[PDB]
Amino acid sequence: SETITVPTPIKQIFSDDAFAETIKDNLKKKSVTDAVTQNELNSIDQIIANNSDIKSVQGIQYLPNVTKLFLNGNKLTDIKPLANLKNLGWLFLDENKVKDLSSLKDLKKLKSLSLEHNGISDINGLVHLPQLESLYLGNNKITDITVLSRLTKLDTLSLEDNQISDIVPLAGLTKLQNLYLSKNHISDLRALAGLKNLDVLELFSQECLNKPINHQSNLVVPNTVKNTDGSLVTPEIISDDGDYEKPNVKWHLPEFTNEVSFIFYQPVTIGKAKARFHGRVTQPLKEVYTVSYDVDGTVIKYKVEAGTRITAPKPPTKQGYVFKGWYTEKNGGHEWNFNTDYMSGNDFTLYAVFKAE
Repeated sequence: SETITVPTPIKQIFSDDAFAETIKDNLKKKSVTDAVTQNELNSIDQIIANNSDIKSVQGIQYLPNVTKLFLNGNKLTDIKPLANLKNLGWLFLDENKVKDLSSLKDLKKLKSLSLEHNGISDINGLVHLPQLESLYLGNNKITDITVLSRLTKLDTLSLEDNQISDIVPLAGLTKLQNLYLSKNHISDLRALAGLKNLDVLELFSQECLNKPINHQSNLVVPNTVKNTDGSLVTPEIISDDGDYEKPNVKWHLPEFTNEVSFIFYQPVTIGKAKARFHGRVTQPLKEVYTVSYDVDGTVIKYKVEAGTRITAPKPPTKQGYVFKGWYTEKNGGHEWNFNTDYMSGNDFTLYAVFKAE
């Protein structure tokens, strides 16, 4: 059960020493040894216990009327004791390690939820809280916010300092008024174009990472940074002395380098909200050269990354002759060993050598 029928010492119900002291102070008792009644436990509407070294709230099940719980900055990992607090409307759990959200499933009066700095990546359990009005998820490990398209009553939402690139799930959340998206992986603002009720919008310090491409002396990278109307954002500064020739960023790279980048900056206005959309696009580069195989003057070419293993060709054949291997010159040089001789740091040709039977 989750009710007491006799006066019971606080510390017998609340075994975490810090949380027992919290309840002692809440009920204005002298000591955690003091006995309390269910009537007294029924009177608790709000608990404030931030920065209190609490490891477990076991015992809170006995507080059926609690509507507000402030537990930022503790050592919590499990919220199963909250599962049947059906009147909970405010739940603040910043700076804990609460990742299992299954026990929120039946908290259908919850309107404000805060879970910043909890190491969270999976937020699919929030599908059970479509009535949420304020949601704070800053400083986590989130990439997939698909579930938020169902949280259509949100007017206040923080997702800052995560790893999000796809914000299309926010496109239909027209009640949004305060929206915090700085320090993500956002390069494309089209999803925000229909958010007419914004008053506070933050979009600074995005970090966007392209898939690697091969280095070239005359490198061309498409600009992929898009404003709310789809137009391309002009770069603010380009690495390695490159330049912009819309829609492409271009570089002259005579020597290999394993990365180039550019920074963008765009003042944005969405409804009433003004923001600075800004960040960096990083382009990793692979060092790739070509091995050419020459059989009696006919050549086929393969691209291979420097310092990696080359796969041998099909052995050539020539009637009246025996193939003797691939050599570094047509009439001289030395034989290539594909298991030990990895790809050189430059283009080169190997030549088939034959011997008469």
